[PDB]
Amino acid sequence: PHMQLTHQLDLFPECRVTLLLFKDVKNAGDLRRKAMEGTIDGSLINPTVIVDPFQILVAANKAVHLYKLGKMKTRTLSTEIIFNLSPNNNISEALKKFGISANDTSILIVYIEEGEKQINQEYLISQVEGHQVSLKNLPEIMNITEVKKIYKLSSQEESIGTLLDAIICRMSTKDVL
Amino acid sequence: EPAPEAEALAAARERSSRFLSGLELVKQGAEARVFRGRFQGRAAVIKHRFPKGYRHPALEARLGRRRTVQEARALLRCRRAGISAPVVFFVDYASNCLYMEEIEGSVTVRDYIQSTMETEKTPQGLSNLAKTIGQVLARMHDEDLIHGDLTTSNMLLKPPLEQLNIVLIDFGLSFISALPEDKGVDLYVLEKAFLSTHPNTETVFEAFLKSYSTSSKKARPVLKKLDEVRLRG
Ligand SMILES: Nc1cccc2c1C(=O)N([C@@H]1CCC(=O)NC1=O)C2=O
Repeated sequence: PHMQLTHQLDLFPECRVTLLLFKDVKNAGDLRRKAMEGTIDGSLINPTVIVDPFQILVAANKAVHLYKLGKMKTRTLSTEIIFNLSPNNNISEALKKFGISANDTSILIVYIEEGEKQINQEYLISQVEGHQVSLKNLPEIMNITEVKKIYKLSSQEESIGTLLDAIICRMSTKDVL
Repeated sequence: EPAPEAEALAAARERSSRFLSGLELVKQGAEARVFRGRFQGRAAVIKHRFPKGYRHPALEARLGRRRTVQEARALLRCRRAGISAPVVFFVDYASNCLYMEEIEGSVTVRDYIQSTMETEKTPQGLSNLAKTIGQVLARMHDEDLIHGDLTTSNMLLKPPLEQLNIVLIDFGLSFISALPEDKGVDLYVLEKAFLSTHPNTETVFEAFLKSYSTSSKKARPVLKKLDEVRLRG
């Protein structure tokens, strides 16, 4: 009975994506190190540049697709989700701008469960020195100026649709440039 | 023993065929089928080319890949240029399936023109539609994007219908070219679609050409090529 947001993947119905959002985080540096050591589950994502959960679900769908084909661009599923958010194919740049660093105070954790792979959510939440919030609070954490900066969203793109739609178009087609 | 990579690819193609199996068909082209479904909470269409039965499997895969890649590239070019066209959600190159936004409740320009002609018996009321199409295709060609299949069936009107919200679709035969001849052939396919599908709408096409010429600074050599390709049939 909780603040998590979960969705099944339509194309992979045995996979469920979970989103957890946190504010006032005080141990982001420890969290980043634990992710690199593999002692925290999920992708740690910078919510300041996340406009909508659909953006995450598109990135997650693609990551699972290439995971099962064995054709990921990055090393792990958790890095692949983060990489897929970026508008371009520079892996190091993507993981640094859409991942978390020690001077972040808001974190979005995204993980995927399927089959025997189960996440201990209570333990995960206990690792974050911060306050979990409902994803309803994402619009006050996302920074529209930073989003347009990272994505080079343009005036002609905004004239015909949402920022989200232009972002999704960039994400979904960057693998054929 | 089978290769794990090949086994994984077969499982992905099975997933795709299974997902498409229970969906409603919204469009049937020569090669392509378009189904409507849901993608992560959004109304979506999914476009795929099924093997026709008389061709080599490798040739079918090459064809599906080529047109899927071209369409994904064109739709990105459209969005970044402010040309209205469906958002791409996901492109599955294992199965050559394109998942994109459904333009919900829309009607084709073809159907809209035919309904107008059967209610009003006059094409006089289609002048605004023609001017809008002229502006839209001028912008597309000024981005050097050749649609490749420009008929009144590949333009949608997004509701509310009388706002004339044109949305371009079906870029599987598109390519990039600055050559006036390629742009001229593009317009020629559209002219033939007006002439054979919408008889007695020459004023409509005339107003289209007028608006296209106004809207694109590069229209003059394109319209000269349109004259030439018509002759060299
Ligand atoms: N071939 C494409 C390609 C992209 C998008 C669409 C199509 C397409 O046929 N439609 C119809 C239009 C009429 C409608 O209400 N719903 C649809 O599914 C599309 O939205």
